Amino acid sequence: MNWLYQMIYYGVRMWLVFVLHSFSLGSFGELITVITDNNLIFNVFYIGLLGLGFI
Amino acid sequence: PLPNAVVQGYTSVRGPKRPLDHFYGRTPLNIDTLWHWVKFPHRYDNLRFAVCFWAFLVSAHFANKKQR
Ligand SMILES: CCCCCCCCCCCCO[C@@H]1O[C@H](CO)[C@@H](O[C@H]2O[C@H](CO)[C@@H](O)[C@H](O)[C@H]2O)[C@H](O)[C@H]1O
Ligand SMILES: COCCOCCOCCOc1ccc(C(C)(C)CC(C)(C)C)cc1
Repeated sequence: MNWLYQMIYYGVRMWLVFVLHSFSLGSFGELITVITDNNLIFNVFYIGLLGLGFI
Repeated sequence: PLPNAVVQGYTSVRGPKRPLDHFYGRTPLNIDTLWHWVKFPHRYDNLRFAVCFWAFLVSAHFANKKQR
């Protein structure tokens, strides 16, 4: 039975990991966009077009 | 259509014209001889690029803040 438990646990773990990390990353991105859209001195490719994306 | 006097510029006798002065030892100064002193802007072009960028950006910043 612990095989079933571990399978369910790690499936739920992977689901939570993917979902929560994607949501948190997108949320930080959106907050940054809100900070920069209201301050167009910063609404620039401030890190770089490829630098941030590559990282 | 017009008499020869008007064309040649004189009725009877052609009058001598005083020639143009030259001012030896220096460049002529006329309305058309000014590019010797004033060329097209060539010294601060890259500064022009920078200042245009910064002007656009600062104007956009303050305009957006005012509008919001
Ligand atoms: C064609 C149908 C019938 C109509 C005929 C008449 C048409 C008239 C309109 C054209 C006028 C042209 O006018 C023209 O002006 C110039 C001024 O630069 C005159 O120019 C004249 O005076 C200048 C100085 O002022 C002299 O240095 C020059 O040697 C002499 O030519 C010409 O002599 C005249 O021909
Ligand atoms: C608003 O427009 C201003 C109109 O007035 C123009 C002012 O002109 C005065 C220019 O003064 C000088 C005088 C001498 C020179 C020299 C002879 C030094 C230039 C040189 C060495 C390139 C020939 C340059 C500028």
